[PDB]
Parts: sequence; C-alpha cells; structure tokens
Amino acid sequence: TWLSDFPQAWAETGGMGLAVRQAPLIIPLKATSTPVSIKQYPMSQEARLGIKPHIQRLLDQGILVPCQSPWNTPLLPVKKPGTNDYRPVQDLREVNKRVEDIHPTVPNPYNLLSGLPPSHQWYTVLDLKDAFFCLRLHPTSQPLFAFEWRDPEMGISGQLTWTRLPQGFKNSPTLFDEALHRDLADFRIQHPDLILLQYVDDLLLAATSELDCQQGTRALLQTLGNLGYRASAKKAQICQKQVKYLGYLLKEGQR
Amino acid sequence: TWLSDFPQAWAETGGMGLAVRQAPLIIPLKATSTPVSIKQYPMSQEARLGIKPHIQRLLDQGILVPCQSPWNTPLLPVKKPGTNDYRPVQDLREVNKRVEDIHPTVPNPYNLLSGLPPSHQWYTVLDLKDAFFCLRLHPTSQPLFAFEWRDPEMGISGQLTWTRLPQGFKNSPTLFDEALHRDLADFRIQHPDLILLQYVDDLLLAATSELDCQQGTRALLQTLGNLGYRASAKKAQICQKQVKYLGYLLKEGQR
DNA sequence: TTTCATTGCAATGAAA
DNA sequence: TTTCATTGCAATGAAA
Repeated sequence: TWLSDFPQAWAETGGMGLAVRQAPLIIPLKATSTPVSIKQYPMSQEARLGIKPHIQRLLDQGILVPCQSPWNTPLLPVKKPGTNDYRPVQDLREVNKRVEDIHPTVPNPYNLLSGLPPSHQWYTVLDLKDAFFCLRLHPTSQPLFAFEWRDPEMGISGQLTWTRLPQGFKNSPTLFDEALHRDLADFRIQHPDLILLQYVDDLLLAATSELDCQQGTRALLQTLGNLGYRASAKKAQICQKQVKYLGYLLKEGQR
Repeated sequence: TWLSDFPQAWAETGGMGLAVRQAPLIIPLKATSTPVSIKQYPMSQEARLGIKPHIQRLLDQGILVPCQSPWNTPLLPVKKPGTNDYRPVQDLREVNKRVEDIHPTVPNPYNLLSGLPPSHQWYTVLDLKDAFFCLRLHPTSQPLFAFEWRDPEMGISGQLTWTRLPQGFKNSPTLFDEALHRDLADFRIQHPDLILLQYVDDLLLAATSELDCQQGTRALLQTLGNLGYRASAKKAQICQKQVKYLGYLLKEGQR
C-alpha cells in the first residue's frame, strides 16, 4: 500500500527515528539554578513490574543510558487511563522550574486552522510517533533529567537518564515544533502550492486535488523518512476529503 | 447648673420628647407590596421577664399601643453587650423590603467633619435621647410595624405597634436627620456665626469663643426643648476645647 | 507521590 | 430566630 512505498517513513517499518539534521540540544538553566535531587518514592512491585519492560526497551534503543548525576527526579507509576497497564511518568516539575524559559511559539489550534483556505479540500493527516525522542539531547544537558532505577533481575546501578528530548519537560513541545519547522522549511519551498500545518507532532497536508494530495503526501513522507522522523501508519489519514485533526472534523472547508 | 437653666431640654427633666412641629410620618410602600405576617418565635420566660418592663414603660408612654394588623414581625430578646439584661429588638427586615426606598441624605462622619473650620475651637456636643421616638407615625403607617406580645400578668390581647418612628426601620435615621434639619433651619439663620453639625441624633456646636459657645449652647438647648427634642445631660460636653464626637477626639482643629 | 488550583460548603460573625 | 455575608479550609481534580 502506501506503507510499502515508504518503509522508512512509517514507525511500523522504519525503526525508531532520530532527526539526523538537528544538532543535539543544549538546555540553558536559569542564572541561579543548582541541581535538585529528589529521592525516588518507594514503588510497589506491581508498579515496578508493569514499568520494567518500557525502561528495558528504552535502554535497548539507547534512549536511556546509565549515569551518575547530582540531579534526580521521581518516576511515577501511572496506569493507562482506567486500564491496568503501568506507564513510567517522570515528575520533572522541579527541573522545569530551574530551566530558563523560552517564548512559546506553538500556535493554538484555532489560529493554526485559520490558515486553511477553502480551495484546498484534499487533506492528509500524519501523526509523528515518538517525536520528542527523535531529537537528541546534548551530553551536557542529559544529566539534568536523571532518575533512579532499581533493577528487576540485574542491570542498572542506580541512575538512568535521557539521550533524547524527554516527556514532562516544559520546553519539549516548543523545541520539537521549531526543529521540525527548520527541517521542513525546504519542503515548503519546493511545494509552494501545498498547505502544511504543524502542531508539534500533528501534521496536516492540504491540497487542491486528489492527485496533488497524493503526490504531495509521497514527497512529505519521503522527506520525513529521510530527515529521521516517523509517522504512524496505523493512524494515517491519506488523501481524504474528510479528516480528524486536532480535535476537529474537517470537511467542505468547515471547522 | 446648665441642667437647671433648661429643664425642658434635658431628658433627665423634660420628660419623653415629641417633635410638635413635625407632621405624623406616612411611610410609602413599594408598588407591589402586601402585608407580611411573621409569627412570633417562642421566647423563654427569662427573656420575656427581662423585656416586660420595657414594653410596659413604652405602653405607659403611649409609644406603643394595642392593635390588630395584617402585618407582623418577630420580637427578639437581645442581651445587652455581654451583659445579662434583655432588650427588645424587632426584626423589621421583611417590612423594610416592602417599604419604598429613599435617598440616603445622612452625610458620612468624614465629610461632615470637613465642614469644621479651624477658627471655631470651642465645641459643645449634644446627644438627643430617644430621637426616633420623638417623631410621630401617622395612624395609617402604624399597623406596618406591629408585633405580638403575650402578657405577664394580664394586659394585651395580642398585637402592639408603634406610634413613633421605630428602631430597626431602614429609613428611621434619614427621616430623623431630615426632620431635625427642618426644625433647626431657623436656628441656623439666627446664628450665622455658629457652626452646627448634625449626624442623626449626634450634634456638635462650634463657636469661636467660650462666650459664643455658651450663648449659642443656651439658645440651642432652648430651641431643642421648645421643639420637643431632649438631649442627654449625662453625656453632654458643654463648651469644651476638646470633645469626643462621632468616634473622633476634636482638639486644636485636628481630626 | 506531590503540587497547584478549582469548588463547595461548613463555621463564624453581624444585624434586625 | 433568621438572614446575609465574610472566611477558612476540606474535598476533588489535574499533572509531571
């Protein structure tokens, strides 16, 4: 299908992404910040067991690495919405308070959609998978996001940290949005006729005709794969005249 | 003393007042009002006994009279501040809500005092006793303020009401202030040099010299007695250069 | 687990 | 006794 034509663009077949054109990110601290070390809260075995496979997988992917850092924040066991599956959720609030603020450049959905003309009725919606993880973290900034991990069988001494932009970090959405904007700048230039809306990891491609939407989508997927990002094939809405984007149902230029 | 020179002006020796020049007051109801009859709440014997002498005294003074009225509000036993003496307090709130509003013409103490020049350093302060009771209530408006009274030994069938402006009636302060202003208009004309401040029942006479304050005070007392009002001799502050008025301590034109 | 904020209302005070 | 309003905080929800 569209899946076979772009094996590298889909998370299903391209493997975990890595934005190769983006320099590892350095995270500036506020002028007065010093490391904060919050001890990990005791976790039930059920919670630890539920979370273990995820840490192992991230460790195998190299997204997490062992470390020793004066910084440390709590790992919280959080059951998926109503479900009984545990998911690791780092409380990075004390770290966020010590990181220098940046201007929020992500447009709110409402204003973003205003840039959608009635002429472009053919849409493609793509969701980038593990977007933040595609952006490398500079070695100097990695220690900042450390947390403790007590092994299952055996493995880690104590602390682990991220080598990619983390979930829970106040500036992750904005930094991802800006980096993807830089990586897709050229694409916008090569396709003056297409309408591309970016909302962090949620992308919408607007075209005038089914052919343009198809040709445009091929190029976009091709480009995304080459840059190192990965779109979810499962969720992909390709060349439809009716799509769901950012909580809206688009059709007939309405909404 | 000053007491003997004006027997009729002092509450101590002039008997209960009655503003003879003021026509009995008619109290206009709002366009949609109908009588409200709130049943009297059961009262302990202690409360009833504590309050009894006051009703009897008001009945003897003719300030209260028997009646039958479609209106009725509760009589509350209220102990004097921390003391164990009971005092009758009528809850006229439902009546107040049905009476047509009037413009509040009583000045707040702050603005009132601003009309006190530094030239007049000699002050006399008089407190009118049972001020509201000095103003008659027109027979047509009396029924409005009725309440129930269960006798001690014997006496009253059920309801009693006021023949004078009542405590607890939202418009009593303003109506008294305006009536006294009308009754003292002439006095202000005959004494252009004196400063007279009126705050409901609290009066302040300001003069330039001790003689003027003494002569002025004589005239004021004389006039008040003839009009039917009564000042408290016990509280009277006559021709002092330092007096307490409306919570302030006046001296050297300060405050 | 903590933190931060929205909500709701019990508790206490004033007054007629 | 009732009513009206100021205060305070317990309860519940969101989030990292």
